[PDB]
Amino acid sequence: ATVTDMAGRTVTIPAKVERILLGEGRLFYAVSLLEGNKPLDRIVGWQGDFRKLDPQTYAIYKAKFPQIDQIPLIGNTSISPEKVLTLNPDIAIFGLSGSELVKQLEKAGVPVVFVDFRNSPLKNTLPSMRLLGKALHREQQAENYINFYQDNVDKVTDITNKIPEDKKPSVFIELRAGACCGTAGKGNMGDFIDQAGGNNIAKNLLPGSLGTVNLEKVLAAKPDIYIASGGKSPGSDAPGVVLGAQVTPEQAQASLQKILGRKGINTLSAVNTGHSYAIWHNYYNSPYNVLAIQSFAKWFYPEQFADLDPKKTMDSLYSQFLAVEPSGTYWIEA
Ligand SMILES: [Cl-]
Ligand code: NA
Repeated sequence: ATVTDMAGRTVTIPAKVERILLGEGRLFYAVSLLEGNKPLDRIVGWQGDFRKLDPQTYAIYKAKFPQIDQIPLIGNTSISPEKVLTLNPDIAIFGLSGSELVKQLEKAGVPVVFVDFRNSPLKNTLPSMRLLGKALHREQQAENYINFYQDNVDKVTDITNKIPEDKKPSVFIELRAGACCGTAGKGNMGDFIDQAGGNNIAKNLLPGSLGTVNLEKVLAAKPDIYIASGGKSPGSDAPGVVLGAQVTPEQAQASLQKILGRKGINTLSAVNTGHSYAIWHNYYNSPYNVLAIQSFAKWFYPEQFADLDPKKTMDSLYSQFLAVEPSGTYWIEA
């Protein structure tokens, strides 16, 4: 009847939950692990980020669940309402930031539950999933995913927790690489570099999980490994790495060569020797991020993780927890 969410708030959990509001649409990723073969049946409204900013994954779901388009889009605009109480929701899910709708929902006695996959994903990913298991009456499903997640993160931290600091390769990840050089320090994808045995150039070169750092000159740190994140669609014309549910290995590869073609970056040692990589950006706010930890690791220590196939982890994730087929490309090499 009560949970403590990742904001420390105490929240009563109604006995019946069938109408879920998503205050950030891409919280569908977390919900989708709990919902089995009926991923949309309980979403009565979401903020539009998932439909508009991950159109590739959305389209995969549309092809199988056409009713996805009628799920109302919460916003002020394109958006379909912004007075959610008329959806009579049982519960609402938000991510921690790093607001007004939340206070209004409290007044009406709607339980608002805060999760977090973005600020401190190492600390918060599994507590957020167990929290959602409790608040949405999917405890066994949450625990199932937690064991799958823990077992697949163990496959990595079993090896990289015993690696000396001098052997750790230096790593710079460029977030949203196309706008230079925004990154993550103590947190967000920094956690994934930490878990995967790497040394993040910006690990304390900024006091926070997300931020932007000085341009590519500070990449005279000669990182052993280069990593760019993006989730643009093919033919987008808008600059950025091209990854997602509808991207081919070749289409991903052509976008990475071009991002590695920019000035300065094409002088880095990791670029001209084949140590450059691209990762799906939505791993930065999603409990699927285990796939990015495993991808980082296999890149950082190839010989030591040569038995570890992240595509096989992903196939097993979809097989066990999701209603759609794995498609597209979410990481790529150079
Ligand atoms: Cl974003
Ligand atoms: Na999905």
